[PDB]
Amino acid sequence: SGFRKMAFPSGKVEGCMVQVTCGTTTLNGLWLDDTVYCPRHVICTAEDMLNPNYEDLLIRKSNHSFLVQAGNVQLRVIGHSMQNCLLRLKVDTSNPKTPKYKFVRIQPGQTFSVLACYNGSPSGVYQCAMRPNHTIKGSFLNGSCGSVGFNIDYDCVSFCYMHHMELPTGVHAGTDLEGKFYGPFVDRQTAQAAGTDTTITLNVLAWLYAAVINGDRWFLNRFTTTLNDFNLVAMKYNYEPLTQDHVDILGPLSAQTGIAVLDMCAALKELLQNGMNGRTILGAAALEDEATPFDVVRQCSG
Amino acid sequence: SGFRKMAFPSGKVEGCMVQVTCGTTTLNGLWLDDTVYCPRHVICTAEDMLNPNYEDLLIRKSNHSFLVQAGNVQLRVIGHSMQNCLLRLKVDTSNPKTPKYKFVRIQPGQTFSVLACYNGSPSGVYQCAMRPNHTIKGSFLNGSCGSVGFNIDYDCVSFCYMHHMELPTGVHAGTDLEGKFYGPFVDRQTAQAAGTDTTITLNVLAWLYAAVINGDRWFLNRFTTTLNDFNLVAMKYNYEPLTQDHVDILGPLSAQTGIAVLDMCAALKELLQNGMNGRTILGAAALEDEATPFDVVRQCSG
Repeated sequence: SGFRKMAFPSGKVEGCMVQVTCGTTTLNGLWLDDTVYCPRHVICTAEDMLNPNYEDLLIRKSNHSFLVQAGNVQLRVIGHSMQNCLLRLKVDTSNPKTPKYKFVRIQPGQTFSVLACYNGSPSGVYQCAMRPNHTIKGSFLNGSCGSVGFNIDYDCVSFCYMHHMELPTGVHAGTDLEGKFYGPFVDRQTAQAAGTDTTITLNVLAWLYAAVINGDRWFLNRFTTTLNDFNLVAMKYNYEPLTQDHVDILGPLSAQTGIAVLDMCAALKELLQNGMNGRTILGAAALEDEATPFDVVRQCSG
Repeated sequence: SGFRKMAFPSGKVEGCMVQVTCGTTTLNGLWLDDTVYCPRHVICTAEDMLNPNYEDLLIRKSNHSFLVQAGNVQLRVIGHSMQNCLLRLKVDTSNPKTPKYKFVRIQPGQTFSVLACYNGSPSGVYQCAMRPNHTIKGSFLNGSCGSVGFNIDYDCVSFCYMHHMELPTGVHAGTDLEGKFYGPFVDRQTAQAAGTDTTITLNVLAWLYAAVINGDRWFLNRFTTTLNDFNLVAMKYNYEPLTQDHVDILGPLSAQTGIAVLDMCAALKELLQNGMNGRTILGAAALEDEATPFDVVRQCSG
């Protein structure tokens, strides 16, 4: 078979995307039960962003100042409040399509699926990784704010991201579903910049294991390396250090291929020093680090 | 903003995935109205594949020999037939979730979204391109047969692919939604092999235009080239020739960037001859050819 960075089926989530208009500002909201979540900067305007005070700005609003639409239909907001960077709007209608869900704060290195919306209307789904610097390399045009990232385990939607801002770098930033920012970032149009983006080492190995499982194994070697000697190389190449813990995770994949994680590290070390020299791995002129061990295992067995 | 190869929201299609069991063989079926479509090899068994005769094999079956389930529920098949490589099973229940749809035969170079299923249950969505050799580089494990590829224009699902086989290469093959194979391929476990896989030239330019729109423009140059001189290079590098027609398509993108398609070709020619020399385009150590002009435009404006 093969390996493609896939996203979870977006159906369950499409049924929760609504639209939230406030003054001259429109974006996307997440409708679960009778609460509609969304970025709090929906109450701001252009020069508001220069330096918003959300306490002042919000005190000057009422339920009636938020127009929300589910499809063409109108929902009536009957309460508002602020949670960190999110607005929580109570509404009369509970959502019939509300799925078994929960809010989780994802960790850096971990991946999730993004459902890009515009005006409460889903545009497309793609998968991505929460970088070590806390940015996602996504695709978000204007109006995409309030779009959510998630994962589906069984029948249960774990929401983990809502979009807010685009950084000067052209890379993105947002919050968990409690309005807490991933990263140092704030919701102001100011000077903030992304930290340095290190390669997710553990993810690059998972993907190598994926390649081996798919016959692409030209990169292997007889050598091995101690955990230390490896990190000493990794760090030169802007790679995340490797812990005996990351190594443990890579267990089942080592067992499935009879390749020792420390042998695989040696493989990686050679690729890092000698370069990839034209050849391709799973069809890439470069090492993929947005696929996690869990991702690879659910896609690579018999 | 950015650029990510996205897939269409899979919701409308998830509501059509059912399961089709026949003897010791289970796979996925596409339920629209009261017809359930699926690969005809559902009636085969192991050594049947060595050299099936679907006329014989099917004559020995009846409606009662096909168990189909929508979720946990059971549908009752009340008619069967064969269309090229597809089985069409009439059933009592029309599908409540049936969307505005249609069947289209996609052209090579064009892209579509795949919804990977197993046992009538959607596993994940990803986008991919129909290669010039008529294979898709997908991710399909055993049980994924009958999974569909599609595109959504407005509110209308255009189905264009159903999965059947995995080639020795580890690359895949299937049919349009009339059971006609894309490519020379047949549904027999035999020696068939994929032709040579040329790079979708038009798609590689669209993506360069995408990169320019995203500030990644280090690859441009003052030079230009005649359509001819370009193809003469392209062909050396296993690239699809370029027609004045492909060029016309690239119009709006040339107009949006003030970069002439023939100038962009010159850019590409240098990349093809001089190599990419370490640097990355839109974050790739290699040229992406599974994003079409249409794909790029819907994701790259203001």
